[PDB]
Amino acid sequence: EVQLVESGGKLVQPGGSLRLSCEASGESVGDNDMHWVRQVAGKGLEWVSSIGSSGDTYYIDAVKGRFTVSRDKGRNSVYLQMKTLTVGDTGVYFCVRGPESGWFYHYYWGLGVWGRGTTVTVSSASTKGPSVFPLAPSSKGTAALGCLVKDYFPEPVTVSWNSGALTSGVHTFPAVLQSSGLYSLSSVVTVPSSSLGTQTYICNVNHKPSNTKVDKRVEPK
Amino acid sequence: DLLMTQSPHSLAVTPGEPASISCRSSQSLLLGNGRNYLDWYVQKPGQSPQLLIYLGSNRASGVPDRFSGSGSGTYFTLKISRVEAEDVGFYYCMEARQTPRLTFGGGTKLEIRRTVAAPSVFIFPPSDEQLKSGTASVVCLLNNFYPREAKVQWKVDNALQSGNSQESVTEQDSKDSTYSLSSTLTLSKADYEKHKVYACEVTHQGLSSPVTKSFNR
Repeated sequence: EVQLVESGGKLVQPGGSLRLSCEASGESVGDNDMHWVRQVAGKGLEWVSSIGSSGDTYYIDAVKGRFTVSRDKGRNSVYLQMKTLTVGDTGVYFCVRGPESGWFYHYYWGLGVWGRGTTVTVSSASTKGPSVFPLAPSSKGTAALGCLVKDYFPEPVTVSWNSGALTSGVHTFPAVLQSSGLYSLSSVVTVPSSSLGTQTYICNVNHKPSNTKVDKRVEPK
Repeated sequence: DLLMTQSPHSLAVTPGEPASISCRSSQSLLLGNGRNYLDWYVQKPGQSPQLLIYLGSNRASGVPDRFSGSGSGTYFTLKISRVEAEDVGFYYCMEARQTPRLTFGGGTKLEIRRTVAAPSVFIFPPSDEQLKSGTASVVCLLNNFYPREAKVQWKVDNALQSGNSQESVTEQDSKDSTYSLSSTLTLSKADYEKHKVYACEVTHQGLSSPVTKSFNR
């Protein structure tokens, strides 16, 4: 079984350049066509570029001449070099394993294997780490508590609870852009009201774009 | 260029009932080997896309027999014979006739219909830590409700607020098909300290009347 891991997505100035990597593990993808597919705002899929086993490449018109796909069979990897980036290039970029090059007329099984994606943000705005505030459980069954993760850029932020031990009842809301241009979100969890006195609740916030890792204790006030 | 058109853009289906989604290509996807180079993918909340159907009508490995694909040439249909809650997501067709060049359809959102569920409502005051920095965020949570439509009104000392709140809503849950929603009221520290009673009033079909949660600063 092949697994694909993309990396290199980050915040970049308009007009700037960025190189994405896709590392395959498990088996060689050297004989496969490899594809880049992008997605804006968690909706829509756009095929962007592909490379064959022999290093032959293909591009959509919107990126031709600005994007270059390449590969390295010894590292079992594929690369996407982006230049003269525009806001229209912002999005999540997936690496996807295609059929064996040159064989699709005889053996085509669909696009079986996708990476998790890497996020590209084209903007002149600065990186900014979040502030994390408790949403304290009410003193007054089921109780809710959470963490407010405020004023950060770019996406994404991840939130876990109790270092991943607590997953039932967790809702981490989609980030919303404020008028300032900064994102904010909340993560909440519902827990037995009887556990509020005896159980510790810690929200683990990671904003990797700003190197921010914060643990916030959330307790009754 | 080859264009891929999906229909409908969205549909909502009761579990147990069928769903049908179509894809139309501007050019035939049938090649001389008798095969139609059209795939279907699903993208579930929080996940990467996954293959459902390849070459028009072939279920991919692991895909249950509720999913079927049909069609030929330029028109293709994905049918889910009996929809389940876990099917919620976006469905995409994709042409591979131009391999290694590919083209995705615009996607179809599948929503799940279920019985009315009233939200549980919670209000959170701003933390002492935030207030120092000159800002006050007040958060109202609506947990596990259906249908999606919900109205949240903020009142400060019984005065209706407008222009100073933002909402966020979760994607429909894959197990219970409900939504959760947050509404956040942002005030300056000075404005927050001018008033005493903070309230969020929630109107929803599952409530017997609007529910107000409140606190005194």
